[PDB]
Order: sequence, then structure tokens, then C-alpha cells
Amino acid sequence: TKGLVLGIYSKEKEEDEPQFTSAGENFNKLVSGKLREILNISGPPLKAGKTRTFYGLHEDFPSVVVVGLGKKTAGIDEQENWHEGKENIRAAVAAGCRQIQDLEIPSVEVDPCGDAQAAAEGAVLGLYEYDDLKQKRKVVVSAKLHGSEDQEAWQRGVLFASGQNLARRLMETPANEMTPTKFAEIVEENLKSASIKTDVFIRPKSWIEEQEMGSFLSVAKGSEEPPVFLEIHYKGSPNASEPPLVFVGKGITFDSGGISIKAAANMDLMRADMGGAATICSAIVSAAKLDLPINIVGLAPLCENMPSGKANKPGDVVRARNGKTIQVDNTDAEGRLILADALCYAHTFNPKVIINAATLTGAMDIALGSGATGVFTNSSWLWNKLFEASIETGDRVWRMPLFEHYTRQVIDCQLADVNNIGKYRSAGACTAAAFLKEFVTHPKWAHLDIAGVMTNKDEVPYLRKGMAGRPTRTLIEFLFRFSQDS
Amino acid sequence: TKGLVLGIYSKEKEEDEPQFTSAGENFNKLVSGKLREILNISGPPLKAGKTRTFYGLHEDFPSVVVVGLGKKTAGIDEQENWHEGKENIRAAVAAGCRQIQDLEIPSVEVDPCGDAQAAAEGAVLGLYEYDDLKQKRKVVVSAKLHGSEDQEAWQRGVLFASGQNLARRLMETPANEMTPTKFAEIVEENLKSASIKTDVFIRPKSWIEEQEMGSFLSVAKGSEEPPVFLEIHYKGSPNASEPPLVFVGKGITFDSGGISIKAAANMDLMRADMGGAATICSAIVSAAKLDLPINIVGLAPLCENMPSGKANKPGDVVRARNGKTIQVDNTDAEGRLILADALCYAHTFNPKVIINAATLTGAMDIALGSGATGVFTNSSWLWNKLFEASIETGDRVWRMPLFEHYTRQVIDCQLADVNNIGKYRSAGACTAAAFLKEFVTHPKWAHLDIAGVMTNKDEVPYLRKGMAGRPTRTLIEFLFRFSQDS
Ligand SMILES: C[C@H](CS)C(=O)N1C[C@@H](Sc2ccccc2)C[C@H]1C(=O)O
Ligand SMILES: C[C@H](CS)C(=O)N1C[C@@H](Sc2ccccc2)C[C@H]1C(=O)O
Ligand code: NA
Ligand code: NA
Ligand SMILES: [Zn+2]
Ligand SMILES: [Zn+2]
Ligand SMILES: [Zn+2]
Ligand SMILES: [Zn+2]
Repeated sequence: TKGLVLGIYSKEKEEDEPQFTSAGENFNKLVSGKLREILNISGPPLKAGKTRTFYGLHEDFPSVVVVGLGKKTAGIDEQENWHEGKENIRAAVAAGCRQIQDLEIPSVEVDPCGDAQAAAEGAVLGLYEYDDLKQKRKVVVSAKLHGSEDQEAWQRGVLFASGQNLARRLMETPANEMTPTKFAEIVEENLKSASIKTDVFIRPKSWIEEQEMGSFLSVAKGSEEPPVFLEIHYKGSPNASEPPLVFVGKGITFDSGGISIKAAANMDLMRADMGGAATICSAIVSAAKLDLPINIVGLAPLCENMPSGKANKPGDVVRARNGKTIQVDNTDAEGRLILADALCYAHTFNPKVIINAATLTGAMDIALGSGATGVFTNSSWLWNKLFEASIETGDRVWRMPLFEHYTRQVIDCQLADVNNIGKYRSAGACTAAAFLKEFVTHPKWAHLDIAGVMTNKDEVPYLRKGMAGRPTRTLIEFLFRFSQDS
Repeated sequence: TKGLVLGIYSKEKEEDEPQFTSAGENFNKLVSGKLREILNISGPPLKAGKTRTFYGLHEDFPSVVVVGLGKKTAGIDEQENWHEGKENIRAAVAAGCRQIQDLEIPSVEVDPCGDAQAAAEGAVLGLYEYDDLKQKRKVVVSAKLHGSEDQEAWQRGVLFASGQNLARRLMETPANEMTPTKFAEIVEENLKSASIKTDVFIRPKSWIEEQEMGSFLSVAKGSEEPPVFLEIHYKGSPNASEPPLVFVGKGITFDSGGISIKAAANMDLMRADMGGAATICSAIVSAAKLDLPINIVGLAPLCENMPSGKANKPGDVVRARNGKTIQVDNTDAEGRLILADALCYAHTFNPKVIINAATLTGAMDIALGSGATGVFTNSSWLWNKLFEASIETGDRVWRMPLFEHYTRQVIDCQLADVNNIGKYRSAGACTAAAFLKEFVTHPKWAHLDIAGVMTNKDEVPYLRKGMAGRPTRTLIEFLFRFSQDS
């Protein structure tokens, strides 16, 4: 059994009937107009993201799912900050593929819908499900481009989507499996499979201690799970000495909050508190697969945050790699602690830019939810590049303020140079960002608080319920454009 | 006794000593160099916002307070989104005036510090205190410009600051005094004192019922305090038919949350839940005092949100003026309910723009705190105008997303067209904004969630602890520039 997903646009006022994509019209022609005929008979027109299934139209395609693509000329939506057409395609195709999968069809050919990359992303992101630990699973669906004219674009979409799906897998996987060591090993095998122009160092605790990362170590010690500092190098630049772009990701494989223990409700989701590491590492893996002509370094401090007889204690003062002391008033604000040391280390690479990602604050979720990743940056150039890339990917970013106003609230510290929690409970994502900035001197640094986009329920149509792996594609697009432009 | 506030800048590397402002150097000359001499003797240089008091330098000024103005050439700070020099002046002067007041001196002359408006704002905003109900009060200080060359700029500052102080007074005043009726009467007398080219209508409940404002009425009915719909007109345009700019403000004189009752802790601050009305009305009063050549309409639905035998009940469905039904799942999300009707009414004026302000969500506070007012708008032109004005005033704004992503979460309603609370608890300010947008069809609408800037502790140096009256000056500046530019 082989399924087929075909797109149809919303009817324009000047048109007598909704128009099929080129593939749709061709298939209709192939079946002597039976597709149009049955679609007409089926009832109301298919709107954006809606689907309808027709059976027995062609011996090779017992199941044909037509999906609504919305307005054919839908481009950049000035109000939504994204290319609407691409988003329509991703959603429609995802919906179509899910329908094919529900019919238990193992193979599906997908209409490029005028944008093969978007179509591929919809199919690949849409079909993804982390079901490795389930006895009962949906049929594995192999999605392929319908036709052979948009191959590179289609594969580009598969690549981008696969990068995000890698992040989703890493985030979704339970923490007892996805330990710091396991995460590092999976990223290592993926990066090495992507290109041999790579180096991966799964730095052990001894190295971390040697690097004087007391902040990171303070978080890790509460747990019996060994911490690791993942360092990955992708040497894509023609010039080996070319300064690299450095990505840093919060890799808390599991966050119980530590002594400042979290509430039980939905704490299981904290297995994705390493989403920052997942997204930046996956983006680098994808950059390597794209063979981007740039040098990139990925840094991911990985550990668990657990309560125990040797765990971080509220009030404890720890020393970051840069010598700055930190008062750990709340052990559940551990992401900024490990990032302090990772960000310090990031400067040793004399990077062109430093971008960190982290499921850093619930405040970010309360601020923008899953609508967009919050971006704190001291460079409007960098903000604009990330923003422009997000318009293309649809995985939106929204700028958040890096004001001294917030810095003042974290450096007002009773015992040390900086407190790991603001003196007020307001603007949690902003004070967390201000804290990170105290460990950054680089002129082009961007902090992405992805706590709000850590999961998906139904907000992003082409992502099934679960860890979202956002905004991996936006980072990939950013890297791609940087390798071409910047 | 008459005090004197003089400014001194931070020493530049090329300078041999920190430089006084023109007024400072002149005074020093007047006292034969004794000011410089004593300042030198006093110790370390005065940094931005710091002050030092010197006594007996001149028979007419027994107390002279020198204040640090920071870098003389401090201009627009690209990272802080404000004119740093103006902010330095406001803070320094406020500090100086507070010192003069502590010395119980009733009159103070203030150095224009190279920017008389900023100096005036610092003095007027800085000295303000709502102490009408206190037996023990600080000495009333009369601040005046030192010299007579920067009079218009100084008075402009006093005007802007007075506008904000009016908002602060309205917000700070206890709700049993600042009732809907009282608020309306105070705004009325202030607007009428500002210009005779005005009309004020304190619309009674009967009018509100006539206007079919069922949403607004649903909120008000729980309380015995009569609701009023304040409608103010400022006819500043040379052309009476010139479309007006319409401002709308949430005027909940007191919010107990209603049946969805609030927690006791700090609920007293909800006497400022009419801050939206306070800021937009005050801005209009100030626009009138500035005699801006534009037509402006101010709309402020005013009422209390109280629990009682006839109060809004969770689940109740009310009908807005535009016929849209609203499911009131949480009676404490009442601001959007009254704004729905006010925003609908705003369209009847065929306005050029519609800007509403409201202490709408705690989510906004969690998002940006008092760092900046969150601005939701469907017009980048409008956003940019507000942003540019905020750079000048220092009362910053930060854009927040108006995405369908959030709309979907409020129109997913069990009983009606729209639910007054999102289906998820994330992005509270965004879903609240999305709710408002369902009552807006205008192409240039901006919603300002000022919940985070409702109060000040010490974030804004020139504002004493209490209701902040923000971002009144930014609205005034916006209006001023619009009357000149747009
Ligand atoms: C998503 C983050 C990172 S794991 C997180 O859970 N935080 C960070 C801080 S916020 C915070 C909460 C209360 C007082 C001070 C800060 C602690 C914890 C929390 O919200 O209680
Ligand atoms: C500042 C605002 C306006 S008065 C406010 O207090 N809200 C608005 C809503 S948010 C909300 C809270 C829980 C569920 C749904 C929405 C209710 C109340 C609150 O936070 O509990
Ligand atoms: Na995980
Ligand atoms: Na009040
Ligand atoms: Zn935590
Ligand atoms: Zn965490
Ligand atoms: Zn309320
Ligand atoms: Zn309220």
C-alpha cells in the first residue's frame, strides 16, 4: 500500500473552482478527472489544514488524501512574522500524512505543494512520534517526494525536520535513559555521521573541575549521575583559523529543582530541561549535514539537578569559572548556574557570536507561551538575523529586554557578586537573562529562553503532542544564512 | 530658606577635573571658587545619581546639593532604548530635590542641567508623594528653574511630570475615595482647567445600558458603587471634523476579583486597577495643556469588581456591545470585559488610532516587570511611534505579540464566541490581548498592558515608592509628536 498526499488551494474570487497544485492537477488528469469529480461530490471546499480522503482513484494509490493549502499566494504575514504559505503547507501536509498513517499505510508520496522544503518539514515533523519504549506503535510511514523535480528542496526539508526531530527525541526520552552521558553519546554519533570534519569531547567531571566550573559542579553534585561537559566542533570553514560561532545549551537531563524541590504536578516534563542542549546540538548536527562553510562550536554542560545529602543548599555561594561568586538562593534556578560556566568557557574560542538556548524560566512561558522563543541579545544585528530566519521556518522568536534594570535586581546580592534569583518575582525571564549577561562580555550574544516552546499540545499543527524541539530549525536557518551572508 | 540643586558631570579622561554644568560653574564663580574647593575637600567624585550637600556657601543658598549627572554627552543608549542623558538628569535632580526636602527647605532652584525638561521632570516626579490622608507630611517643596533661559523646556517638563503625577494621584488614592464618580469628576475638572476646547460626559448606568454594554455592566453589577463611562473630548484640531485619536483605559477603581476572589496579600494595590484610565486620561489632560492641534477622545469605563449576591458568576455568558458573547470563566479577568465594550464604542468615533491602556495581567508583570510597558499592536507604524516617544521619556515600552496563536486559545470557548481567559495558563498577557483584539477591527490599534509598571519600589530612581503613573509621559510625547509629524 502506497498513499498520496495532494494539495488544493482555497478558491480565489476570480476562479470558478479551487485550484489543485501542479501535482494535484496532474494526478486528476491521470485519473481522467475522477479526483475533481469526487472532491466536488464530497461537499464543501477544503480549507487550510483540512483534509479529505478518497479511495480507489488509482491502482497505485488506493488512498489519496487531499489537503487544503489555503491561499496560493500567501506569503510573509506582517502580523504573524512568518511566511504564511510555508506554515499552511507544513500543517496541511502533516495532517495529510497523519491520515495516511491512521490508514496504516507504510509509504506515502507527498505533493511538493509549490514548496518542497515546507512540504517535507510538514511530513517529517508531522509524522514524528517518540515511541521507542512502547509495545503498541503506529505504522512506520516512509514519506517521499511525489515527483522528481524538487528533490534538493525536499531533502532540505527532511534535513531541517530531522534536526528538529533529533532535538524532540533527546527531549522526550525519559531522563533515566537520556542521561548526560547518553545525551553526549547520541549527539556524538549524530554529529560524526553528519560529517568527519568534526571533533567531540565528552568532558568528564575531572575536566570540569580542572576548568574551575564551580557553578556547574554545584548543580551536578546533588545527583549520583555523572556530569559531562559536551564540547563539539564542526570545522566547516575553508579556513581552519576562522573564528567559530559558539552555541551553548542548558543540559539539565532532569530537574527536580533540587533542595528547592519542584511540585509533583507535571514534573515529568523536566526530562526536557536539557532542551537547550538538544536544540543547539541538533542545529549543529544539521549544519554539518548541510556542510555549511563555517566553524561552529557547541557547548553543553549536562547534569541532573537532584536533592540529596550533598546537593546545592539555598544560600550556598559558588564560584564561576570567571571568578565571580554566585549566591544560590534557589537551587531550582540551576540552568543559569551551569550556563554561567559554559558561557565563560565559550569566550575562550574567540567566537564571532555566542548563542545559548535554555528551557530557562517558567516566566518565559507565562510571558509568551509557545507562541515564540524569547530572545535576549545585546546585538540588534543578531536579533534581526534570528528574526529573519524565524520568518522562514515559522518557528518564531520574539525579542525580550536586556536592561540594566533587571541586572540591578540580580547583582543586589547579600553574600556574593550575583544572586541566582532576582530580588523581586517580576520579569523572571529578564532577570534570568540579566544573570547570564554577567558572564558574557561578547558583543554578539543571544540568549534564547525556550521554556515556553519546550512542548506542544496543538499550537503548532505539524507537531504532535510532546516535546517540540523548538526552535532548532530557526537556528539551522540562521546558520545557513550566516554561512552565505554574514 | 531656599535650596539649590546643581549638577556636575563625570570626569572625562581628557579633563583634569569633573565639569560643572553652566549653572554650577557660574555659582562656583559667584562664591569665588568655594563650591569647587569644598567639593574637592569632600572626597570622591560624584557619580551619576549621587548627591552631596554643602552648607553656607551663599547667603541666599544655605544648602547647595550637587548631583552627579554622569557622562555629559550621554545620549541614546542603543541597549537600553532610552536617552541615557535625560534619565541621568531625572534621577540626579530627583535625588537632589529629595535631599533639599529632607532638610525641610520649602523652596528649591534647579539647575537645568543642559536639559530643562528632564531636570523639571526629575524634580516634579521626584518630589511627588500622595500624602493627602496623612497627618504627618514632608515639607511641601516648590521647585523652580534656576535661571531664566530655559523656561519653556522647564515648564514642558513640569507639565509632563504633572500629567504623570495626576495619574499617580488617581492610582494611589484609596478606592473608597477614588470611586468611578470621583475619578470622573477629578479628570473632568483637570481637563476643563487645561482647556475650554473640551467636553466631558460622565455617562451614567442608564446610558451604559442604552449602549448595550452588557460586558461592562456584568462587571459593575456586583458592587453597590455606581458605574460610569467617562467620555472626554479634547477638540484641539483646527478642523472640528478631523478624525480624533481615541484612548481607552481600564477603570476598575477597585478589583477584589469578584466571585473569582483574589488572595488577600497586597490586594490593596488593586485600588490602582484603574491605572489604564488614569494614564490615558492624564495624557489627554496634558495634551490639552500643551494645546496640541489634534482631536482626542478619551474613553474610560469605570466600576468596581466586587463579590456579592448579584455579582458576575463564573461561566456566565454576557453580550458585548458588538453582539459578541463572552464566557466569563474567571470574574477576575474583568478588565478585558469592560474594555470589550469600550473598544467597541471607540470605533464609533472613526478614530485615526485607538490606544488602550490597562493594568490587565499579572502575566505582563511576570513577563517584563516594571522594565517596560507591554505594547500589543497590529500596526508597526504605531509601535514605532510609541517606541520612539518612549526613548525620549525614558518610560519604556516593549512590543508583545498579537498572534492568532493566542486568539485561538480564547475563541476556543465552550459556551460563547470568546472566553475571557485562555484555555492554557501560558502567555497570559498575550491571550488577554488576543481577547481585546476580538473587539477591534481598526487598522491602528495598540493595547498597553501596564500591570507591570503599575507600581514603583526603586526601579525608576525619580519615582518614590508607590503607584507610578506609567507610561503617561510616553503617551503625551506620542501625542505631541503625532500633532507635529503624523
Ligand atoms: C523553569 C525554571 C528553571 S528549571 C524554574 O523552574 N525556576 C527558576 C526559578 S524562578 C523563581 C521562583 C521563585 C523565587 C525566585 C525565582 C526557580 C524555579 C521556579 O520557577 O520555581
Ligand atoms: C491582573 C489581572 C487583572 S485584575 C488578574 O488578576 N487576573 C486576570 C486573570 S489571569 C488567569 C488566572 C488563572 C486562570 C485563567 C486566567 C485572572 C486574574 C489572576 O491573575 O488570577
Ligand atoms: Na530528555
Ligand atoms: Na486609586
Ligand atoms: Zn530548575
Ligand atoms: Zn532547569
Ligand atoms: Zn481582576
Ligand atoms: Zn483588573
